[PDB]
Amino acid sequence: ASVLSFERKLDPSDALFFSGNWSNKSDDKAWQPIHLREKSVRGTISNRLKKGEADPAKLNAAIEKPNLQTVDVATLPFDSDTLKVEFTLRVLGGVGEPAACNSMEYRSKLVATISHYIDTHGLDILGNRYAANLANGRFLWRNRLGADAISIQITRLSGDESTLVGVFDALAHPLRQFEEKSVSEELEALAKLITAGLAGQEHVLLRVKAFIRMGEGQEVFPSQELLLDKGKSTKSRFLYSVGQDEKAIAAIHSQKIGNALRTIDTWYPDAEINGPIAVEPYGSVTTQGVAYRQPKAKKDFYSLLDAWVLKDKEPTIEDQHFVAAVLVRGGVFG
Amino acid sequence: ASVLSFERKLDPSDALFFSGNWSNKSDDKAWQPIHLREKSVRGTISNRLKKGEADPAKLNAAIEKPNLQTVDVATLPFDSDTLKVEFTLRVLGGVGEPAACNSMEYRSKLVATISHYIDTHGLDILGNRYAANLANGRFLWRNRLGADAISIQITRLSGDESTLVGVFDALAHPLRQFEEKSVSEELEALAKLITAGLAGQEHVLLRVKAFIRMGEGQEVFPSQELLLDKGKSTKSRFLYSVGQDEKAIAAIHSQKIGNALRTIDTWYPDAEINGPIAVEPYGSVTTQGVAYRQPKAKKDFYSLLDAWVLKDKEPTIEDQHFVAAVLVRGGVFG
Amino acid sequence: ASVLSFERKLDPSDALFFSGNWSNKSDDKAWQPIHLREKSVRGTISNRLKKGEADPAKLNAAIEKPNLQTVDVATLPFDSDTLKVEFTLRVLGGVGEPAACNSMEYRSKLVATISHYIDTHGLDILGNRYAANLANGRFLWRNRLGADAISIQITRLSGDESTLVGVFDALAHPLRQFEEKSVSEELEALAKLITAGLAGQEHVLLRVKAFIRMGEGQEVFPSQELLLDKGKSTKSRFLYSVGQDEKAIAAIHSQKIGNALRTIDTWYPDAEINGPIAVEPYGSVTTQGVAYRQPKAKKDFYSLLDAWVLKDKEPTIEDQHFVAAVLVRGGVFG
Repeated sequence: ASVLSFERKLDPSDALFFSGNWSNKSDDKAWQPIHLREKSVRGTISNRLKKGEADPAKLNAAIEKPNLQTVDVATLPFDSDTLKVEFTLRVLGGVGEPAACNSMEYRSKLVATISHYIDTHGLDILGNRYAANLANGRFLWRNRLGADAISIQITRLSGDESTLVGVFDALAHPLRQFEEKSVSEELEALAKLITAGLAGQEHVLLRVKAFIRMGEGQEVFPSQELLLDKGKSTKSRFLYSVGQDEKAIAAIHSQKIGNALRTIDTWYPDAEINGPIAVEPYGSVTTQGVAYRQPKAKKDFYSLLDAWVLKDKEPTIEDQHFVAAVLVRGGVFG
Repeated sequence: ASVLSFERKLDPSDALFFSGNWSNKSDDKAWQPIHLREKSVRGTISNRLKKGEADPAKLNAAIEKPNLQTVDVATLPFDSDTLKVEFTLRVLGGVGEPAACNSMEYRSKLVATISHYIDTHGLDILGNRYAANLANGRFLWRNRLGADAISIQITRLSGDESTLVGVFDALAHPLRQFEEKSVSEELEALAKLITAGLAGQEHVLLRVKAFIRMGEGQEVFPSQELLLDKGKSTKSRFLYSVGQDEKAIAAIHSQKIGNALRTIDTWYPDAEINGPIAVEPYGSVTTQGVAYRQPKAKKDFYSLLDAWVLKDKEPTIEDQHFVAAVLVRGGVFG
Repeated sequence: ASVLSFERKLDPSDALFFSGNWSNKSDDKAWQPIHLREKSVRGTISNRLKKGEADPAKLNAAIEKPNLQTVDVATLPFDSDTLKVEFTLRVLGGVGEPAACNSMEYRSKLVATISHYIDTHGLDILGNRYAANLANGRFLWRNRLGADAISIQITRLSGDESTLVGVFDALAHPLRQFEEKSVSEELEALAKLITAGLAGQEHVLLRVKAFIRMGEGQEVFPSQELLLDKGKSTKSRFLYSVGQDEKAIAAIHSQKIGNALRTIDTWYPDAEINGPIAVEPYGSVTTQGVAYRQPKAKKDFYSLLDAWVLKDKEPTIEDQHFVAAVLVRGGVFG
């Protein structure tokens, strides 16, 4: 075939953690950054035991060996009760244009297939569900669980201009389904902004500001970084941070914020049982270790695209939406 | 096989130390924070000796040697007799939902059995005993011993509002049994609140303010940090603290506070002599280097949970209380 | 084998220096803190020389190089003739309850062994001998030598109220033996008070106020703080102080006060030849670099404790008092 490779058109930045009180969301200088700290942890024997271990003497022996570790932790201060998560989002047009492609015959029918898809059903639901996942706060991941209150401030930036698009209560919007009426005037302005940017009509740059009321001293949940037994350190858990040594700030990986944004695919076989999942070529969910959209039940990105392009096996309108959502997510495809 | 994880449902913050005088409990300004200090210690040869040597000559050579060390110390001022320990606690619903699950047929039967548990024997005992361990001050660890008077103020935090749940005399509540029929209305209000949170009905954020009258200038006991012989410092003992650099405040580790709340398990084989212990999959007790709840006796959390779910072997109702209590603790199980 | 550790049950605070005149001991606001000062000191070649160094020109040269140092110094004011030393003492029960132990068999007979010892010959003598070391002012250490007078006011505090246990005359009490049979009623009061606290009967909080008349402007003696070329200080002597920065108060280390309280061991082999010593597991004494109770002879703590507990070889009554005495000193016996 061809060795294509599309570029992501959703470009979120890392989301950095900031701490303050709830009554001062509008006051931008009222939010100090959250830095990582280290603390000692006395481990516990909690994993399933091996076949050998069984015997009470060696379980017991295991419990007396110290098992102590050091972990990263990020928390709100004793006097500040509200996490603040800020990141910018860039939506780019050109979703139908490959950035690389090795078969001249394959490129031609692809762009046509997408172009007329764009032409027919304007990719509004793509923008609508992206938009929705800003308003859910789904990109907060573990920080939304247990929140007293979550208010999300979205603005558009152009030059030196900021424009309030919307202030969404993340807990007033569903995570398991997408609202299809009566939405909101403010939500809808933001789905049309993202769709315009997806399409090419506008230059779109958003500034998200999520505010979670967690309670003084409460632990916040940045991303994890994985580099175990790196020599003398031998620290148990490492969190993610941005900005060099003392200044560095706790953050969620940009791609984790992205993974949340594209969790849209309600269009796969078991979609009513498992709710929405994140658009991936093979509808893979890493936690559950299973692939919705298996290749044998031809509903993966790949089988569908050849059908829809190489053979003109037109697919259903939702699966058509899905393969657009992969091209929006993008990635080397071969 | 099934591989799966559960996230904590009881979420206490670090517990920070403050100082002041017992009269001014209600005045929140009257409490200045406790910072760590360093002090020299001329050490003693106090450990058990090896083969080389119990010879008189080399023992005495060893005592001649200076053996000076530096240690962190936290203590009350010369003019302040009471230690304040403050922390907030969040209680999350969703006990039965695993955070990650490998096999979704195992999830189905797991969420099935736990949901049945919640409906039948409502998790009232769990919130009964978590509540108790707040009301008795078990979370004060070594700071409870010898206290003149411990008064524990607990309050519900709901957006901007703060409502007082109860003021508890921690020396009036047992640490070896959990109280019966006539609990107290204040304790009972609190135990309901924790189970509503455990059960998803309410958003519960509590603020524990614990006052221990100890006497002016008396040493207090934060957590320890285990970094012994790291660097040229040659420091004998590190203590735990939270907050930037010099204004950092001495603290108990959040997970030490949660070990206290989870000391509810009176359901293991020898419990009537040993007393309650903190919930742990293999019923482990680190200070005694022994694992109650051995796998030989199939009383460990895995024997229990496997049986209950894969083979529909109902365990004794106390043992059911235990694995539900493990599930709120959380861990990585598989 | 056992990996026990006992928490200390004698808990004195740091002792802080104040200064005033001898008439006003009863006026608490008539005493003002002693802050440390720096002064310059031109050194002197006073140590023993080393082969090479003994040549005349070499030592002659050694004399002429400045040798200039800075030292901390604490003194009474020009108008204030009396040093006042205040600390608070907590006495805890639970002597025979280890805070940690590894082998379940060892805890078993240990608690029985110690329990019975308490049951039989009650630890009155331990209380008597601590008691006396408050009354002889041993804890004043170098501030005791060459004093016009020494008045030690002891009170017990409970709640908001203080009861005068006694006013002792530390120079009318011996250091080198403990007084024979006939002892003051007030000393008797205090020895019963410490034993009740060691036993568990009462909550014991004492406030010791020692007054030493030494003459206007005289140098007082706090503990020493020992750091070796920490920074570019080149300050040869540092003393201990407690408090913020420049209103920190000269002090004796708490554990120095404690070591003086447990100066009770008249029970080693050479006890008539050397008098009392502070209770250490191997009867060590830092100044003399000697280990009384060497382990060759089976009179150290640990040889004794295994014999008395493991093999039921009960030891001499006086050495049983010692073994109990280490247990209230406490500390990791690894």
